[PDB]
Amino acid sequence: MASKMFFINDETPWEELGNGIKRKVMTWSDDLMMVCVHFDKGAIGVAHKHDIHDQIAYVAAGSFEVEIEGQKRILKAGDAYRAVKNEMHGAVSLEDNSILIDTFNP
Amino acid sequence: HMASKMFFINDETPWEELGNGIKRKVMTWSDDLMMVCVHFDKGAIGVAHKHDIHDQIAYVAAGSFEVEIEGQKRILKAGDAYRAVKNEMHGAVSLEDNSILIDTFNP
Amino acid sequence: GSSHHHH
Amino acid sequence: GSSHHHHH
Ligand code: NI
Ligand code: NI
Repeated sequence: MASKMFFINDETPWEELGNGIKRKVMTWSDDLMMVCVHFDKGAIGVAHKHDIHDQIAYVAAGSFEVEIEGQKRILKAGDAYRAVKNEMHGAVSLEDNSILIDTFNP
Repeated sequence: HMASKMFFINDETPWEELGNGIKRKVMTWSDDLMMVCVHFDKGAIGVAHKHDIHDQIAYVAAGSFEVEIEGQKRILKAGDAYRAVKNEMHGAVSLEDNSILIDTFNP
Repeated sequence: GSSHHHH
Repeated sequence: GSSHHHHH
């Protein structure tokens, strides 16, 4: 679909990803993309790295244990984390209805 | 001169007052990406402006806003977002206290 | 992203 | 940003 000027969350369905994770691609341009990622308690964002882009994610709701290149913090709503290209990063949700807003430059 | 953060912990980071009902926190950044929290009292105005060379995508973390981009206007609430690509005029008006936009852009 | 899925 | 301000 076309990118949105205005993303209205409650008008937009979830895309189910399996294993307690679902998402909404919110909007994007050539240079930026924003995605809402929703986690059940215990859902795991499997550790991975991106060769060619950076990622900053905002904790919109709930809480997570986030591990980045072997450093690990518990983050709650209002917090954020940075993973630059080639840094391994993953997240474990600590409660239902936990949400990360991921931003990156694809 | 302050180094960018791997982990931004909101309640450990003070606000930078900007005046006129607006305060912010630069949260973290890389060479390619930056994230800033902007907090508005009711009626505070993000004056309409544009960026020549970079895009912007903003998340409504809390509260609500009237957002106007290139003459189109919507009321956004927590969970919503908006896009303003380079050279697009955009501005916002807070509709309630403690309304927060998480701005992302390519610095 | 914060999960390992891409688009 | 969502406000007019720049960050030097
Ligand atoms: Ni990632
Ligand atoms: Ni702007």
